[PDB]
Amino acid sequence: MQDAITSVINTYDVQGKYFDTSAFDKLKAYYATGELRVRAAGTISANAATIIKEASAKLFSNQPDLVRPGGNAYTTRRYAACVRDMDYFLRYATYAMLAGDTSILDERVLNGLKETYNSLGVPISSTVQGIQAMKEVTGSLVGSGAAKEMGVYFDYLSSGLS
Amino acid sequence: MQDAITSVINTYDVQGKYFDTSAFDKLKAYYATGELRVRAAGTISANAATIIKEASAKLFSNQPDLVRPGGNAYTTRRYAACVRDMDYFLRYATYAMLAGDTSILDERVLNGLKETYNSLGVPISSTVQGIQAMKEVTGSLVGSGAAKEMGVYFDYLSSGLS
Amino acid sequence: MQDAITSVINTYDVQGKYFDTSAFDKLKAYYATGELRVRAAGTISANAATIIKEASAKLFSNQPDLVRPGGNAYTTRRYAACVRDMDYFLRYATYAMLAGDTSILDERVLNGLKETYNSLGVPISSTVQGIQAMKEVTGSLVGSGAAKEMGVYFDYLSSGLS
Amino acid sequence: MQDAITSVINTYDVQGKYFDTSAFDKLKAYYATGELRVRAAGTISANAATIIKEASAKLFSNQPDLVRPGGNAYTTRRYAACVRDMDYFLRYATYAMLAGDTSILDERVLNGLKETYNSLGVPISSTVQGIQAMKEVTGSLVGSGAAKEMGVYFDYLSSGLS
Amino acid sequence: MQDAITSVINTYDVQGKYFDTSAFDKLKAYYATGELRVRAAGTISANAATIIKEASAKLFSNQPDLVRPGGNAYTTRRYAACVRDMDYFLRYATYAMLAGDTSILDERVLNGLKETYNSLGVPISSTVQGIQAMKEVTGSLVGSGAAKEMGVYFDYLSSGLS
Amino acid sequence: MQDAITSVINTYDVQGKYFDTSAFDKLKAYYATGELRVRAAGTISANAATIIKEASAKLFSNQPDLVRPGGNAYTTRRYAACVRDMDYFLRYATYAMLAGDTSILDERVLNGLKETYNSLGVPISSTVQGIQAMKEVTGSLVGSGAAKEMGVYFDYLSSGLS
Amino acid sequence: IAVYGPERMQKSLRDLDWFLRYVNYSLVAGDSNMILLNCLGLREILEKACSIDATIVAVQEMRRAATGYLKSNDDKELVGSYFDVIIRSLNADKSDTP
Amino acid sequence: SVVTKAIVSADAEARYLSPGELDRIRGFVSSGERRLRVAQTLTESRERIIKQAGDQLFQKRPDLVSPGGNAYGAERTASCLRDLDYYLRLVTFGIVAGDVTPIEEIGVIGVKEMYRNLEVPLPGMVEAVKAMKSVATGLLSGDDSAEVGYYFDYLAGALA
Amino acid sequence: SVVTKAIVSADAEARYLSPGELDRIRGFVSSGERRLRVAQTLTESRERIIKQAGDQLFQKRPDLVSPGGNAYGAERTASCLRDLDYYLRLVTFGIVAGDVTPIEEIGVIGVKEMYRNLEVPLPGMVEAVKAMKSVATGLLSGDDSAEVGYYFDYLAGALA
Amino acid sequence: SVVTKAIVSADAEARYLSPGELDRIRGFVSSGERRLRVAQTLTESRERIIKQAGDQLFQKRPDLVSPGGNAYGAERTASCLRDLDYYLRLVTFGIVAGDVTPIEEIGVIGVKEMYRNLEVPLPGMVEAVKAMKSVATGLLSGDDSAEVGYYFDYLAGALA
Amino acid sequence: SVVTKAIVSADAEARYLSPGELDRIRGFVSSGERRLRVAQTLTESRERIIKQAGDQLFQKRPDLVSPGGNAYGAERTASCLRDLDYYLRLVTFGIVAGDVTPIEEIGVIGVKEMYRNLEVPLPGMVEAVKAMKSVATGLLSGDDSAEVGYYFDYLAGALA
Ligand SMILES: CCC1=C(C)/C(=C/C2=NC(=C\c3[nH]c(/C=C4\NC(=O)[C@H](C)[C@H]4CC)c(C)c3CCC(=O)O)/C(CCC(=O)O)=C2C)NC1=O
Ligand SMILES: CCC1=C(C)/C(=C/C2=NC(=C\c3[nH]c(/C=C4\NC(=O)[C@H](C)[C@H]4CC)c(C)c3CCC(=O)O)/C(CCC(=O)O)=C2C)NC1=O
Ligand SMILES: CCC1=C(C)/C(=C/C2=NC(=C\c3[nH]c(/C=C4\NC(=O)[C@H](C)[C@H]4CC)c(C)c3CCC(=O)O)/C(CCC(=O)O)=C2C)NC1=O
Ligand SMILES: CCC1=C(C)/C(=C/C2=NC(=C\c3[nH]c(/C=C4\NC(=O)[C@H](C)[C@H]4CC)c(C)c3CCC(=O)O)/C(CCC(=O)O)=C2C)NC1=O
Ligand SMILES: CCC1=C(C)/C(=C/C2=NC(=C\c3[nH]c(/C=C4\NC(=O)[C@H](C)[C@H]4CC)c(C)c3CCC(=O)O)/C(CCC(=O)O)=C2C)NC1=O
Ligand SMILES: CCC1=C(C)/C(=C/C2=NC(=C\c3[nH]c(/C=C4\NC(=O)[C@H](C)[C@H]4CC)c(C)c3CCC(=O)O)/C(CCC(=O)O)=C2C)NC1=O
Ligand SMILES: CCC1=C(C)/C(=C/C2=NC(=C\c3[nH]c(/C=C4\NC(=O)[C@H](C)[C@H]4CC)c(C)c3CCC(=O)O)/C(CCC(=O)O)=C2C)NC1=O
Repeated sequence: MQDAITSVINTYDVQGKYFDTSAFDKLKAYYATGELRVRAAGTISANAATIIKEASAKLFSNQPDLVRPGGNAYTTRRYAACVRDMDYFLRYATYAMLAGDTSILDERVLNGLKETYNSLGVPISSTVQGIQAMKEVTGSLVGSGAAKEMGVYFDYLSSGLS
Repeated sequence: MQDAITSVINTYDVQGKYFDTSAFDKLKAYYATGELRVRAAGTISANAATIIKEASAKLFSNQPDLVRPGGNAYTTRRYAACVRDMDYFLRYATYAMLAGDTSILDERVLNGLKETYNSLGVPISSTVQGIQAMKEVTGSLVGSGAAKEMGVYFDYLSSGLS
Repeated sequence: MQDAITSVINTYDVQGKYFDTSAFDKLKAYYATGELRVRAAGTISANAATIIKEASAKLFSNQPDLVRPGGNAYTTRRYAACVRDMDYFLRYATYAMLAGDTSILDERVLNGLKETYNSLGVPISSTVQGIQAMKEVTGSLVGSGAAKEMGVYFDYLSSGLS
Repeated sequence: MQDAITSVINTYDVQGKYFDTSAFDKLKAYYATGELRVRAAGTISANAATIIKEASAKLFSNQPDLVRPGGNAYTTRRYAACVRDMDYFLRYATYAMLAGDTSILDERVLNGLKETYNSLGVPISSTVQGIQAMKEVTGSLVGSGAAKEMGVYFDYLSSGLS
Repeated sequence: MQDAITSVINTYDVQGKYFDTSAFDKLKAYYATGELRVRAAGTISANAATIIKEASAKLFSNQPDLVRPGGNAYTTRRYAACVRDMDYFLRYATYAMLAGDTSILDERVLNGLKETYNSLGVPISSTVQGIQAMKEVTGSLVGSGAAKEMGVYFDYLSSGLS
Repeated sequence: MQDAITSVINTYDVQGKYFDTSAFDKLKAYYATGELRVRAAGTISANAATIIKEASAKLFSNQPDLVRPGGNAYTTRRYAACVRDMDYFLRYATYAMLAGDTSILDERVLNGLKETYNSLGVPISSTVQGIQAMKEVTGSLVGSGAAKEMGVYFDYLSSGLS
Repeated sequence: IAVYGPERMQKSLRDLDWFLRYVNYSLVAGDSNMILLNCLGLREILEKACSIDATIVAVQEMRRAATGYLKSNDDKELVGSYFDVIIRSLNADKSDTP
Repeated sequence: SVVTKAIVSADAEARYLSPGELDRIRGFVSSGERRLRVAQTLTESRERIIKQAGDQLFQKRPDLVSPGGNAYGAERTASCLRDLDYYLRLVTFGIVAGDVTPIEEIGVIGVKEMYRNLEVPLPGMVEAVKAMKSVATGLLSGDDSAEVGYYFDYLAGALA
Repeated sequence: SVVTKAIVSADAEARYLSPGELDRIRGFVSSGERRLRVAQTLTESRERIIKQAGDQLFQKRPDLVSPGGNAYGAERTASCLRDLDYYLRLVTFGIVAGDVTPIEEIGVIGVKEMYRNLEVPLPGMVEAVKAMKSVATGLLSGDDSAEVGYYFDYLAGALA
Repeated sequence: SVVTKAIVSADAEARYLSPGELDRIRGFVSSGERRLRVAQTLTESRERIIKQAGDQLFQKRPDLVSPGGNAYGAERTASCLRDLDYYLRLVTFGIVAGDVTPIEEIGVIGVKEMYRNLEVPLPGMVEAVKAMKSVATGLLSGDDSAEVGYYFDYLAGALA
Repeated sequence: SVVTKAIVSADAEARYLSPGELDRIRGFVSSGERRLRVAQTLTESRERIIKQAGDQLFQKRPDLVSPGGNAYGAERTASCLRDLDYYLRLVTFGIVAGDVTPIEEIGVIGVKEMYRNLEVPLPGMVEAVKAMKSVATGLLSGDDSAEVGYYFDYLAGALA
């Protein structure tokens, strides 16, 4: 759970050195992208309900068998669990986008999730497809400049689950 | 708690005597009334939300002050707390009707409630009026006999708050 | 019942200290505002009946259900008790303003008032509205500075009741 | 706890009113003093140890019986508890000054303090003397206006204990 | 009230039995102790004002905060109230001692005293100290045998307050 | 809590002076009984169950109505609670004997005992009789020299209840 | 004495009496815990208006004196420990109080 | 009783009674007449059941009334029979209640501590409860005997 | 409030305010003038905003004022518009406060329970607050419209 | 105070303050500054008054410090002079208040029982207060001393 | 940092960033350039700050470099100056982060018991960091000086 600022602080503290000019430039980049990051996070917080709506609808449209009996989501319990998983994934992707670093995904999302799904038998392919469904839509609402930023975090979640 | 059978068992245990004709008559009276009690309990369980809705609408129509600024039920939280109190009153009146005794209303509702409302500033007269409204609404749904029986416990709650 | 002078006397007595410069500063401030207080108190005393008439008219115009049948101010005795209560609030706000302290309000007015109204069934929000009605009526008669001064005591009564 | 903004919001919420000119006047007045309040709070945070030390010195000089046998400062343990209480009072006076309202002083400090001290045997008058010593120390370090402002809250604490 | 003889009478009345050997043994014990009780009662009646004087002096010497400004006993009014309470305690402890039962202490003194003191702000610890002071003062006057008898009633008052 | 040593140390520490002749006399008296009191405590610790058995037998033989229907000890649960209370009294009397002080009895038994026994309806006189019965049984078990020391604290408990 | 002042001198004398009195109290009680706890924070109280080295020398001097009167090895070592707790606490508070 | 158990189970969950629970109370109050008849039969025959249970116990366990025994003597034997009377009354209470709750509240909680403080052997209690089971189930019909036997079984398990 | 939030955050771990907390309070009191200007504009225009928002809500969702709807009738339409007035007042409160704390403590805690007790459809409330956001941000300038939209949008998400 | 007394008198009759109380309050607040100066005069020179009054008291009643008297000893004499300090402070409180309410509340209610418990002779207190009055009227100039004397007079009448 | 604390606070309630939290992050990212200026100026002149920081520390507390002191010796004085360098670097890290959480995570949590193992006097640490604050605030302008000195005062309070 570290942002870009804390990331450079740690990478410079571990070696015991003071900040360099390159460090200041890398800080400048994040300070410049901060406003668009905040705007994207605000739009995402605005529309999170809608992206959940459409993500669940599209996931259960392209794969029919989940909602039908015998499916990985066949129950109101399992349906709520799946939509809650999308909600948490999207909120944490927004968190990572604000922080500008993927450490939060490791330390609160991928921390024990992968082997939890392995023991539960959750299909990794369906989860990854849900993540593409979420990001391809969220990119439209957040704009292309914020879309490319959300893309790396959603892809990181996919690769972690994959 | 204590119910009608338990009440008779207790009153014959304190005096150390075995069951006699009078005790068997009281037990038989409760056993006969049990079927009507169960029907009433199911009816109230199915219609509890509607009873609370109608009783609350009646109370807040008669006394709009309680939900206007400065009233005790003026916020979403204080209003929700009020309807929660009404829900608890209805559920415990149902419990006492099904048990046949008012012990649970004493130990589990009314023991300490009036001092709680004096500390909180809750108008206890308005609360008793709401309980009476609940009695009126419940009687119509339960029919004449169950209405008399449940009115017994509603009046017990109202007099206990006094 | 303590005014500003008595409050300073007490804060110096409990310490066992004699008066020093700071106490003289506080008492000089009170003596400075005393003329404003006396003029406002005399104006309110001369126009008390008019203030009560105007404020009662405004309140019963904004909430006509009070004086209609089924309202808490519907009978000659209840209307009389309502205007009597407004006379209490005005008179004691005048006392508190002249003393410069709100002790008389915790001390002779608001102690147990919520319980008394809740037992009587008196509407609390409507009474707060009437106290405001008196505040706006009195401010016009007393002028800007005296209105700013009396507003703290009227708002004290309103907040204590609410 | 509440600050000046929240106090105005509550006093207009109980009345069911939007902000009028007087409310915006009060909010503007609070916002005017914000930078002064932040500066004073930062200064007192910088100098808290100095203030506690010199105020404790003044108190134990003017109250020698506290540290002698039989006094309620007579051990290192009991002395350390005293100076921790002094730190409490300074910290909460700083909080109240930054908020601009005495609500935190009544809620988190003054409520139940006399009963706690009576149970422990702590002398309330000597505690008030220590608080006045705090005021005398803090005024010089914070300057004239900040001294007036922070002395308001020290006086509130003293009067609450007295 | 109730004393030892009335205590035996009442227990045998509730049990509905004539006196047995145990009852006569209890009565003989009371008759044995009665002459000592009368001597101690006369002694305390003679020296009531004295006993109060040394006990109050000892308490205010051990806890000088009470009489100093900001102390609960600091006023002519509050000091006189303290002395009056101590006189009540001594007189009713003498009544209990002469009776041989502590029922009068429960009814006349202890039933309501804690709540009275908690509402008034009286320190209960200091009051227990005052009772202990009266105990050790009166023990030297009544004599060791009577001191043992009076100590149980002073301990009863101290435990009732604590 | 306290013991005899802590009481002496605090008595001479609040004054600020070294141990005088009376201090050494009290310490010698406390130390002289120490081995006898430890032997008594060991005998009671090894044989608490017996003491409870004969003490309860004597109490319930003297007052049969306790263990018959309508008696406070008529139930297996209430009988068990009775003998458990007897075990509390024995164990805390042993603690107090070893401590040489009654502070543990005030702190951990008498504080809340009257409220408990009055709320539960337990007869206080019968509890005093049970404590007396434990007194005779313990005195018979541990010898007269330790019997007096233990009877001091049993009498303290008895006078605390009555 | 002259530069130290009368009030600080009274404090120093009563503090030496204090150390001796709690040594007596700890010996009676059977635990040096009161000394340890009352000394685990005393140094920072003392430093500004007192000399910690002077205090350590004084406590060593009382240790030597009290060891003198005992004329028994176990008593000497016991009282020496009850003074070593003072010395050890003062030395332990070289940094701030715990 | 059954109603009390259902109501407290629902109360501790902050919910109304489920239809299964209401079916429980329905079935319980349906069988009320049979339970009342069984309790009446046991109550009318109390004095004979006590004596036959005492005789069976003492014949099976002569030690208790043997010299040095716990029930040895007239008063101790009377106290034994009085305890048997208590437990028969408790069994009737549990029958009318439809569960062992009266037996558990009045007679089971703290029974082992009680009889330990009374140096009363627990195996003797279990044998007495078995004897009274036999005597009481002898009177009833097969279906009623099967119902009463389980209350006696709960009592025997509690005493053991 | 921002100040209250900072103070409670400092008080949680028993310390004076950190430099970051003082910095956020400094930023909050630096923005007081625009906050008062925005709240003054919204209060000045409360009637216009409520009128236009009610019109747009009732046109977009005619079924609310259609027979069988929740807002059907003059009195129920008046209550509907009174709720919008409530939430506009709360939004101004949260604007002067610097955060959504007054909005949440007055009109968000228990709002779902309250509107279920009233048969008030939650999507209708979401649409109403969205329309009221549109109308309100219409009047205000570009920079201020976003920060008012944050409050309205929080309230919309809270109702949703 | 004068204001508190007028308010209490008005409340007892359930009426607003008439012109009489109002203009007496106006006079009281007009003269507050000179009352403050008079209080400053006695406050600055309090120790002189206490020492002179103690000397005069012991001259008039040497038996107080004589063996067997209540003021015998340095500590008891210090307590005597401390009581005189208390009453001087109360008199200054009365001067600033314009009424004898602080004097009465802090030092007159229960003074008989308190000095009876301490066994203090009330007449000796009377000469002590008279000596204090003589000294204070000595320091004050003209009409000022007049009102100060009144307070002392009241205190004397309160203690006798 | 400010962003990290805001994200943590939002995650605590399982919610999105509040309008106030979005605003505080916006204010942080808006003024990040000035924080970079301050950190660069502090870093460029690090060796001076350290050298005269040691200078005033050793002149104000000669006992530390006096025999028997904690800092006696070339190696121990070098470690003294290296600790000062550590803390200056931590202050710059805090300037960049916008808050004191780097100081917390690196050099504050457990500093007391660490310097207890080191015998290091905490008043000496306080004096050293105060000298560092004086020098660094001297090099920077007052507008910078206030916020730069807040971090140093934070560190001094932590060590004290
Ligand atoms: C905050 C980071 C985090 C998350 C989000 C998380 C999700 C999570 N999902 C779970 C079950 C589940 N998870 C899912 C969702 C899966 N099944 C399909 O729908 C999809 C392919 C896929 C959605 C991504 C479902 C349907 C269940 C319940 C089905 C079952 O019982 O196996 C569980 C087991 C415990 C429980 O449900 O109470 C967890 C912990 N764990 C974490 O530490
Ligand atoms: C603020 C109002 C107030 C007053 C006035 C007051 C009087 C007062 N007088 C006291 C004792 C005393 N007061 C006196 C004064 C007497 N000496 C001579 O006899 C004279 C006749 C007379 C004075 C002119 C003396 C000698 C004592 C000591 C008595 C003793 O130690 O037993 C004490 C006890 C002090 C303590 O226990 O530490 C009080 C509280 N208390 C109050 O709260
Ligand atoms: C060490 C401090 C301490 C004490 C003193 C104490 C007493 C105590 N006894 C209790 C019950 C009881 N106590 C008794 C006592 C007996 N009744 C008979 O008549 C006899 C006269 C008498 C003893 C000889 C009885 C019968 C009950 C059961 C009351 C009930 O459950 O209604 C209870 C209620 C909790 C429970 O039932 O376990 C307490 C707290 N508990 C403590 O933690
Ligand atoms: C037995 C356990 C114990 C001790 C000894 C103790 C000492 C102690 N001495 C104090 C004051 C003082 N103490 C001293 C110095 C003395 N201090 C001694 O260790 C030296 C021998 C000597 C000087 C060489 C001085 C000068 C003061 C005045 C206040 C100050 O130092 O700031 C204080 C602060 C309270 C006050 O100002 O009166 C304490 C707690 N506390 C305890 O609980
Ligand atoms: C309703 C719940 C309840 C029960 C059950 C109960 C039992 C009970 N049995 C008792 C004595 C006794 N109980 C027995 C019975 C034993 N003798 C043999 O060993 C057998 C193993 C066993 C019977 C089958 C005997 C012999 C005594 C007399 C012993 C004595 O003198 O203490 C006593 C002592 C007081 C008395 O005799 O009246 C109690 C309280 N009390 C209750 O409140
Ligand atoms: C300050 C916080 C607060 C709020 C928000 C609040 C709302 C509120 N709305 C109410 C009724 C109502 N509320 C509405 C509004 C809804 N109707 C349509 O569906 C729309 C979607 C929607 C409006 C946009 C309507 C139509 C009623 C009338 C219902 C009735 O009286 O039967 C009531 C009951 C009033 C009464 O006793 O008659 C409350 C308390 N109360 C509060 O204390
Ligand atoms: C970034 C977090 C961090 C800090 C702060 C830190 C401090 C630190 N300082 C040390 C040595 C030291 N540090 C000092 C300096 C102190 N003593 C003087 O009196 C001054 C008052 C004061 C400096 C102003 C001294 C004298 C030593 C030598 C102590 C020894 O070697 O035993 C050591 C021992 C290990 C070593 O020297 O390599 C540590 C761990 N270490 C860390 O990882």
